Amino acid sequence: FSVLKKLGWFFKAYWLRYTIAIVLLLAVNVIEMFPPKLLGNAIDDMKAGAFTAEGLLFYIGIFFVLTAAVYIMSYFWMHQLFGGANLMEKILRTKLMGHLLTMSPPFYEKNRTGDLMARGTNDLQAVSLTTGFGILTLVDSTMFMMTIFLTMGFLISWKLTFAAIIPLPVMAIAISLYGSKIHERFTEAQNAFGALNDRVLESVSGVRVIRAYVQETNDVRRFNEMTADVYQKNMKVAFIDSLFEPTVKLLVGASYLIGLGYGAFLVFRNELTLGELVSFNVYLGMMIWPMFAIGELINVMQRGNASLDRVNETLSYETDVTDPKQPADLKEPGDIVFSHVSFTYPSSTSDNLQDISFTVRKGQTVGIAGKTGSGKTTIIKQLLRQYPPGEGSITFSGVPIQQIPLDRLRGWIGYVPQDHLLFSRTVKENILYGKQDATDKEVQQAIAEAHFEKDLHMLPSGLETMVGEKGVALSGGQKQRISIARALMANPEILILDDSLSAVDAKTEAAIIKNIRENRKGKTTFILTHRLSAVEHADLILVMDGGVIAERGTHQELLANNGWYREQYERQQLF
Amino acid sequence: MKIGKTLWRYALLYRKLLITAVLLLTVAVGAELTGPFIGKKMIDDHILGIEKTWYEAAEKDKNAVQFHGVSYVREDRLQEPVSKAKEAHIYQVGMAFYFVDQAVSFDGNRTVSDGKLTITNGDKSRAYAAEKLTKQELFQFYQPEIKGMVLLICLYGGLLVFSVFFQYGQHYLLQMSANRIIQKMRQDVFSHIQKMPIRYFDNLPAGKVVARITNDTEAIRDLYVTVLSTFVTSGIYMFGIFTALFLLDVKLAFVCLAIVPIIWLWSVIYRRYASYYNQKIRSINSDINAKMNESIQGMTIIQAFRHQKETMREFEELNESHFYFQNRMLNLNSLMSHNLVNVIRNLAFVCLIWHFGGASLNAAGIVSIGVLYAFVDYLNRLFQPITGIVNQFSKLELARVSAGRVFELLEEKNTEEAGEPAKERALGRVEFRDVSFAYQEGEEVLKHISFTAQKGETVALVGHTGSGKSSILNLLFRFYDAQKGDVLIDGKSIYNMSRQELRSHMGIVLQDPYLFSGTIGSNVSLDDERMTEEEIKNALRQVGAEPLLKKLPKGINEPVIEKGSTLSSGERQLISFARALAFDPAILILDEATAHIDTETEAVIQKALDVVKQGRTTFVIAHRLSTIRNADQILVLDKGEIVERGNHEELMALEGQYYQMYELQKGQK
Ligand SMILES: CCCCCCCC/C=C\CCCCCCCC(=O)O[C@@H](COC(=O)CCCCCCCCCCCCCCC)COP(=O)([O-])OCC[N+](C)(C)C
Ligand SMILES: CCCCCCCC/C=C\CCCCCCCC(=O)O[C@@H](COC(=O)CCCCCCCCCCCCCCC)COP(=O)([O-])OCC[N+](C)(C)C
Ligand SMILES: CCOc1ccc(-c2nc3ccc(-c4nc5ccc(N6CCN(C)CC6)cc5[nH]4)cc3[nH]2)cc1
Ligand SMILES: Nc1ncnc2c1ncn2[C@@H]1O[C@H](COP(=O)(O)OP(=O)(O)OP(=O)(O)O)[C@@H](O)[C@H]1O
Ligand SMILES: [Mg+2]
Ligand SMILES: [Mg+2]
Repeated sequence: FSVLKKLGWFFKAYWLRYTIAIVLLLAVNVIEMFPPKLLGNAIDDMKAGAFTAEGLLFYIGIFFVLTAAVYIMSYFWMHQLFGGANLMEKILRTKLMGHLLTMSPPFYEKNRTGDLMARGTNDLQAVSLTTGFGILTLVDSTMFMMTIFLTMGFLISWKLTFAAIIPLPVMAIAISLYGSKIHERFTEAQNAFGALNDRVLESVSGVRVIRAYVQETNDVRRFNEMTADVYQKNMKVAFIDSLFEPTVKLLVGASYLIGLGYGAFLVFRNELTLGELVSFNVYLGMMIWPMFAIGELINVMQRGNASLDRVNETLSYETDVTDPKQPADLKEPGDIVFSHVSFTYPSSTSDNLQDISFTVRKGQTVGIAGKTGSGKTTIIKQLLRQYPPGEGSITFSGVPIQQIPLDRLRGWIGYVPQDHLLFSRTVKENILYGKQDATDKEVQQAIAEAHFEKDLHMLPSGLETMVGEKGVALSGGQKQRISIARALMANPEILILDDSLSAVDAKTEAAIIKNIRENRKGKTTFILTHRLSAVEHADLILVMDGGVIAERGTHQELLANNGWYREQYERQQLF
Repeated sequence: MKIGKTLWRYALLYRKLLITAVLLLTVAVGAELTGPFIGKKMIDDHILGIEKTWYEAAEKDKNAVQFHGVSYVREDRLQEPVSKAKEAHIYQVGMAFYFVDQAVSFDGNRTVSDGKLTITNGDKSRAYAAEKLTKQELFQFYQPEIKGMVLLICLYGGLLVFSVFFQYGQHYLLQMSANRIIQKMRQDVFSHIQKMPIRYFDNLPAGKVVARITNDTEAIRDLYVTVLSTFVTSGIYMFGIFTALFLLDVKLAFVCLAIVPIIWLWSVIYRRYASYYNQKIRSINSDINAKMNESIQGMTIIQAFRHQKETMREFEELNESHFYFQNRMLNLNSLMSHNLVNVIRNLAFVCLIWHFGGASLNAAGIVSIGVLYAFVDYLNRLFQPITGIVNQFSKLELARVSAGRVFELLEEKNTEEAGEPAKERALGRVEFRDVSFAYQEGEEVLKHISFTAQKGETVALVGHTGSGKSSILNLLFRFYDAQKGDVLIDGKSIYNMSRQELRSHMGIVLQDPYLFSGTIGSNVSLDDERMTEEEIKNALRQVGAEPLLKKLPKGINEPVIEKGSTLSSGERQLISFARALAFDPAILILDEATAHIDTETEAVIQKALDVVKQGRTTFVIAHRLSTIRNADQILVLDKGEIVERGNHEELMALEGQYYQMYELQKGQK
């Protein structure tokens, strides 16, 4: 099977468990075959009055021992087989999460966050049944079928056994075709689960927008359409799933008629003994169950093949940014010099950065300004290594950025995103992301360097205030100051303030800027702002116009160069 | 019982499909059960039927077979004389048939004839005679049986072929009904979630609500397909077995009925445990989803601050708990499964042996052994159905737990009613009267808010971070109800109007823009109202987004990824601003709209606003005092209280917080 060939990696790791399970299963088969013969012997001995007192105390004891043995060994092999299915879920979930944690935005642009969740909570459930109930049914039905085939071939006859088997190949081909189609149908249906998850997420993450504009009616209708689409793709699987039972029943009933007819003909020609045919009919009656078992098996295996295929598709996404195999032993970054950097985003077609070249010397504070959609944050992202490296080069003290392990580089850089990102924890927990093993005094210092003590006094529980999901239980400026404290906690070599003063009033903005000027003295800083009062201290100011540095220099020359910088300066201060 | 009495209602809704499925299932089960009995009839009447008495009759009996010049007739194919001549039995010792033409016999005991068939049953073994029938005479004897089989096998073939459709129809209808019920459940849950207040969403992870809709509804399907099918099939099988048992015995089928209580008791013992674990499992599942959504949406920060190890450790705890509780269900599914029913079967055999073993001392049962073969066969057939249903308890309990988790959400008492959009455009008279608000009990975030906005004016809200301006916006939109005071649109209080009408009176630009999936035009238009492309383009040009369009190939048709990840924050803000301006709202509310937008585009936006702000009330919450420099009245908030108000000249003429903030914003030069 494709699913088993794909799970061979796990089956090899866990071989003793399944070996024990199979051995116990075969043993249980035999130890269950015995009770029928024992009871038959007991009843036969009860006929002529030969059943004595010893017979009772022997039959009762042997039946009790048989019951206890079957119970214990069955418990054990069901523990081993099914117990190995849960390990499927655990291992696959761990692998999936560990893969997601090392994935860059380019991966997340293509893969929706609703689809991924369905790939770790539902696909695993589909795949789990393959190694548990799937393996049990396979081996159990195979042993039962082989026992029926062998007993009919040695006890009764061979011609009859080869007679009531002709239907079986046709059943095999039919079930194989149905499984092949059900694989595609179930792959299509499973994706409709990710779409439903995404639809539910969007209607929840953006509830405020929907309710403010009164789009509830147009939101319920879209969800109803999505549910109808999901239902349609489920029926396309039902139309094939329902064919597994009728086919098996028909092609076993044909076997029954063939066997009975051939047996009657052989009896008429005097090849049978008239007691062989009754036993043969009894044996034929048993054949039905393994066929239903194999049909259910083929149905289940394909249900897990599609989900495993999706999980493997997720897990086979090579990293966009690769940690160097032979890194550089650089300890601290001295000079960040861009040289003819040309970078275009994956989904774009126009060069977002075009021939960028500037130098940031150790300790210098660099400001980047420009109209909306110019490329300011693209440089910061070039430093952060979120997307595959573009052209040109970015050398950290003469060593290209590529030949530096991501852990060290990330430790160097303290990032403040332009879009606030917070988790559902206490304020202190969020602030400690920069330095988990940090004393309360360090947190207090970081807070006081972001002009946030007054808010802490104002807040209900102070540092122990649970911020709602995404921080919805805080003001925008409070989120910004929490992010600034997070960045400043680690005391990063390079501090990236990407529009970190946007919802911070004017007094709070002045205070934070003064603190930064007195905190990053002699350290590297990238300040991105639309207000030009936060870049007055910068040694190098870069004006970005459509992916190209239109102007450069400090405040004085940019003022003396007229153009965009002087225009904005005059419109922002002389007002 | 909410869980039991509710799943019935959903089944009752689609009662036509389910009733048809049950009828098809019953017919298919009846046909399948009958089949083997047709086979048994064929056997016992056509291939084993050359064993009963062959009365010695003459010709002209409508059926007769020549044998050594004398034609005999079978017992049943014979007409109705009484004891015509004698009984000429047939017996098949070894593998060949031997004719008994001498006289009658008794209960047979096969023994080699050697010309004299010895029937050693008791003592009467006369060794009558024997004559091998060769092969041609046997075929002559069997020809009418050939006719019978050929006319009876086709009956089995017909019953088989005409019963193929019923199985497919039953299964397809069951699955269709299950899918329809899941669809209805999801739609109802989504409607209710649309009917819940914002407090519910603010302190609940988005992954815990998606789980209750999608994850917790997939697990209820099995309750209607596999469980129902298996229960119906087993019920029919056991009814057949029991009615069969009662006919051939009494006081021995009554004891067999003791199986019915035991299973019930078994279920009661299983449920009590399978419940507790299942709940936990389900709960943990939700958490995992949350952890998969919280982490994915914030992966950039997790990687930037090297929090991967802790996040994986945080995730691994939930995975380990889920795995542990699944293992705890392994023990229950192992103790109460096929095993226990096989334990009872052996116990039943032991009880039968002990009871009849104590009766075989006097050989009582052997004389009455006519009720032993049938009883043992029926007892063995009894446990095949039972093993079918006991395996359905796990699915039943999982479905019950999932249904309960869905219904506890569907039955939430807290809920806000709904109305219809506004019928008449509002003049634009917005008034706050003595409004006091507190997000958390005992903590007033706004204290005695009082002001009035007239049509054609521009009320600007200013203050330090955390003052409570966005709280004023929340109260105006009735996301959060006030606690003391009133809010009036025109002269009507906003609490006597439907929320949909109030929110239709105004269009807002939220502090943090949100972009839905689809094209930019979709976000600007939200797929409602009159989405004329020219109007959308006009709004985009008004907001100053024109460059963004000429930097994109398809313009307003450019696809927008989830959350607009491929758009700069300023571009997202411009798109949201255009969305707000495209509805031509009576009251326009801006909540720090120009926060990530440069000064050039900000000036363009202000120019666009001024042109059509002579007949539209506007609320501006801005930390950039330049945009509200020329406003009808500015209000300064401090700790949730309005301390200063008036025109800009009035505010500057009295110094104060606004004066200080404006001077700081103004060039220190
Ligand atoms: C007749 C046939 C049965 C004969 C039984 C003989 C006695 C045996 C008794 C006891 C021996 C116990 C040995 C302990 C070993 C523990 C460690 C271990 O290997 O565990 C393994 C499980 O292994 C088991 O748990 C085996 C269970 C055997 C059950 C036997 C039932 C017999 C009942 C008889 C009833 C008679 C009633 C009589 C009348 C009252 C761990 O699994 P694994 O595969 O390692 O998984 C991880 C793999 N990895 C490490 C690579 C990651
Ligand atoms: C429901 C009435 C009461 C309620 C009324 C009020 C509600 C009315 C609402 C909705 C009702 C919708 C119809 C459902 C009712 C069943 C009939 C039917 O047409 O449905 C389907 C099932 O039908 C069957 O299964 C019937 C038996 C024939 C089966 C033929 C294929 C398998 C044959 C055995 C081969 C075995 C192998 C043999 C060996 C190789 C018909 O099939 P389909 O493909 O789903 O139909 C296509 C249409 N579709 C594209 C839109 C999906
Ligand atoms: C001579 C004319 O009379 C005959 C009398 C009896 C038999 C006969 N031969 C048999 C051989 C196998 C079985 C059988 N009994 C079993 C019980 C349980 C299991 N399983 C499957 C389910 N899992 C959970 C446990 C193991 C398979 C089993 N296989 C019974 C049998 N009955 C044949 C002809
Ligand atoms: N992931 C992305 N894929 C493709 N294009 C992108 C992506 N992110 C941004 N862009 C586009 O690239 C251009 C530059 O965006 P960038 O975010 O670098 O601008 P910015 O100067 O930081 O903007 P703002 O002032 O709004 O913060 C814009 O057209 C933006 O839409
Ligand atoms: Mg930016
Ligand atoms: Mg706010």
